[PDB]
Amino acid sequence: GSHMRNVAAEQQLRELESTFDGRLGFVALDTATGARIAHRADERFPFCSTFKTMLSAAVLARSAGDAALLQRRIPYAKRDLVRYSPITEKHVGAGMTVAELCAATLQYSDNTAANLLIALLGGPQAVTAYARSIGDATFRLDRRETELNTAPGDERDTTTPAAMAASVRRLLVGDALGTAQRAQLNAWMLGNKTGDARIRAGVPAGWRVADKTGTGDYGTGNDIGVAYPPDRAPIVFVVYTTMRSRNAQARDDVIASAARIAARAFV
Repeated sequence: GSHMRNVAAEQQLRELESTFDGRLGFVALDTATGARIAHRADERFPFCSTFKTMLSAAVLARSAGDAALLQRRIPYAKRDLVRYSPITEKHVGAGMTVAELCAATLQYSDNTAANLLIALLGGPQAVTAYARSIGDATFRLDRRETELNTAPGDERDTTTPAAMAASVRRLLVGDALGTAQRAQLNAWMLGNKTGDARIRAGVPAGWRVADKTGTGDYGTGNDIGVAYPPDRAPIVFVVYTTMRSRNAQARDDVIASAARIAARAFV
């Protein structure tokens, strides 16, 4: 890639933002060189379900020091379910293992799974403390599902594109987790089912993508992750978007277009 391509990409992100009534927060990192393409990198955005990556990392970190944490089965009843639990609703009673809950929350964005894992760790303060432990002093999880998602300069349940990009890089590509835990987190996110129209839609079909989406009111549309091209270094993608109108729908097309801008600039 080149400096001039990265500068041009940043201009294209400004132009993309001008096409809708909202804000675009974006960071892409080419791990070959540390080159960054950024837009509103240090502004806060509501993270919505993208926090589930940090949550699952925190669980994996706990598992490194515990016997068989990932195999613990956590029982719950139908009356413990919160809104949007497509996987956990199928296993009420005996429940699901911690590993299965991580998979459910990452791949389907399952909210009961998230809340079960938040409780396991000791609450939202524990997830935030985990973030601090990996060098992220920007991320703040204040609430649980589904309150954190009702999304405005309310700094609760926000992070910045830059903070989240550094965290995603350290977790999925770097050494924030042990070698084996990194492989597991990647494996789960590479199987995400909710992101086909977002980062995945903006990069070549021949790239592997590990991603986690977030969606909320004010047309909040997010996607974070790493793309793995076949014969080059991984590229980190962090996309946050939110709109001025509370009624607005999220914009998959915008998210895909932002990822495409960086993909073309780095390839």
